Amino acid sequence: MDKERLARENHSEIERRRRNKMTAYITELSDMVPTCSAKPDKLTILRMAVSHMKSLRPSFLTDQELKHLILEAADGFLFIVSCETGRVVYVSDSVTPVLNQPQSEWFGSTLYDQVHPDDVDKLREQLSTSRRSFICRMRCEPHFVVVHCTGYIKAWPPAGVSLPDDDPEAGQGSKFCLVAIGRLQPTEFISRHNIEGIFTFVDHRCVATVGYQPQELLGKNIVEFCHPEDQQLLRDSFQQVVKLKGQVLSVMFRFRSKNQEWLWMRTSSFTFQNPYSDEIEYIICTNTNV
Amino acid sequence: SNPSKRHRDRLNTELDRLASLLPFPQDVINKLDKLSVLRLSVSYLRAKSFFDVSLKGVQDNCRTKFREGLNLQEGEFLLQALNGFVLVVTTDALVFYASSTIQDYLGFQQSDVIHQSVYELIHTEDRAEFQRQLHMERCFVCRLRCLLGFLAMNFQGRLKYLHGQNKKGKDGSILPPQLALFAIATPLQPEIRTKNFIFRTKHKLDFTPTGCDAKGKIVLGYTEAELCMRGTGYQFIHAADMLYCAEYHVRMIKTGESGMIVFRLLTKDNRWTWVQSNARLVYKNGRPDYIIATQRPLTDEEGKEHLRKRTLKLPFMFATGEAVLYE
DNA sequence: CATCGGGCATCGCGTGACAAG
DNA sequence: GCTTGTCACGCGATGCCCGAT
Ligand SMILES: O=C1Nc2ccccc2/C1=C1/Nc2ccccc2C1=O
Repeated sequence: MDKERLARENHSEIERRRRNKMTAYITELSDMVPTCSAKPDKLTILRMAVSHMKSLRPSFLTDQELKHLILEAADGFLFIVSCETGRVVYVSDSVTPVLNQPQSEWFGSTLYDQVHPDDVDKLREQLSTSRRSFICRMRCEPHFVVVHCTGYIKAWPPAGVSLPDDDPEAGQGSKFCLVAIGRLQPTEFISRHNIEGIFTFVDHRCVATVGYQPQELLGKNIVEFCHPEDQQLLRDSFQQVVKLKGQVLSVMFRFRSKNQEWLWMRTSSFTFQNPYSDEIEYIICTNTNV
Repeated sequence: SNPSKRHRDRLNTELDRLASLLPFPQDVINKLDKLSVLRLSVSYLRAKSFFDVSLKGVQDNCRTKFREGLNLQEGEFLLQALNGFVLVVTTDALVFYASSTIQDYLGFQQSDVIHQSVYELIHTEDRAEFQRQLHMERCFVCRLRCLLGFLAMNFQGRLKYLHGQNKKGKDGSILPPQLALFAIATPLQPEIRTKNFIFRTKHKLDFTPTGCDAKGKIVLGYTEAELCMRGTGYQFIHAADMLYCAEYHVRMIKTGESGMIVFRLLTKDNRWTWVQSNARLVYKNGRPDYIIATQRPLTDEEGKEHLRKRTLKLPFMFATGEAVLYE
């Protein structure tokens, strides 16, 4: 087939599909405007679409429509806090369907007062001095919920927003702010503990062994996961392995799995000695499903 | 003139009227074509029709003018805090909407993406998965065309009825709405000029760090004071490299030089970073005094290569995990 | 209550000029 | 200097409207 004839046929097909797309979009316009659906030609449909758009009417959506789309897609609530003091500069109404807290409990407050104390220091490392993403525990006896926060550091005050003289923000003088969204959310594994039993290193295999992620174990004491009957046995094992450096001590206990289910675990522990001072750096445990 | 010319001119005048009403800047409108004009008009009408059904403020006892101004941009604030972009896709795999920040992440103008086939922006090997999530919660990963190659992106969203789309039947009757994916798409996460970083650290004889230079503070993330209050260096070493490092520490004690070893250190971000280090004993009066380790960061790939080519087969050699460090 | 030819309007087809990449 | 695409235009086949049968 000569190339000129094939080119002409391709061009004719392109123009045909182009006209097809145009007529299909005109049909969609007829379906989208009031009294067209309730038959008109292309010109009448176009004029009625022009009138409808004129009545409806820069961004494609409004701020409220964009917020609606984002929240309908992935929940969350917006909060803008100061980097210096953590002062809550802004919090959206979405904090009520997320934390069961009114906007009053967050306004005039600080983010450190709204998170669990065990997170405060961590929070500081996320506020001092672009993108940010962390996980904390927010308030709601008191109750806490794990909240995943992701956002950014914006130079304050924001452009376009007017700051009146008699406004509570006029005297603050914050230079940067965190603008973020908060949302609600037969094998073995090795581990490293201190002399007290705190998980300082967790193998990734723990997920397949006890159902926990390594971050869920790190920092916690292993005895917290132990059955109260087996707790003194596990504690005496951790105490005796320190006195017998080099010797391997095995112990069976009941580990509380991710589903709050008891699993029989065999933990074999020994100590790591410094090649110079011969001091105990940590305790290496191999925890095996039974 | 002639009838064809006059009819085409009437059609083009109506098309220009439609183009002048599109909610886009004038520079975007002027570079549009007739097909794109009609497409974006249909898209705007469908979006307004959906929000006419789905949609409709700071608390009344907390109203200040500045907080009202922030409320009037809450949506853009959420969009900028997304670290990604919004994507609403219908059951017909048509992009019902994409937020502007898509241009920031893939290089596509939102005016060229809206009301187009979403598969045009996806890797073929991933397309079969995407429609699998198209047909309530959703959390998956797909690779999308990036004009800034491709980019792997995590999608988190839901399937919700896209109301007000006026899908008409064969009978001319209205059809019920179809499900649509409302999703937020973000990038993924796991060294630069610091490949040429050669930094030194001073240690006690038990490898307790007591000094660190500037490039060391930049690589490991600890201040010089923070690096010393966390015990010996074995608290920093990956559990897969502890016995390897201990053997080479014995070698250094028995020779004064450890040689080049490749092992993982824990940063202040609680991340693991590979280093090629060489610890040397410095003597005072013929008795050892302190260790001087001069090192170089490595990419994870060549670090894994060195670990694969380890001369000594030792326990926990191929173990992976996370760690913490306290004072 | 129709039916019937006028002349202009609608509309789909193919091709050519022209340009962005 | 090739490719894909946009826009206009010529051109008939029907569409609509409507006096005139
Ligand atoms: O080269 C290091 N840089 C560091 C920075 C912080 C903490 C430790 C180290 C290093 C060690 N090189 C070693 C070689 C053999 C045995 C132990 C060790 C170490 O602890």
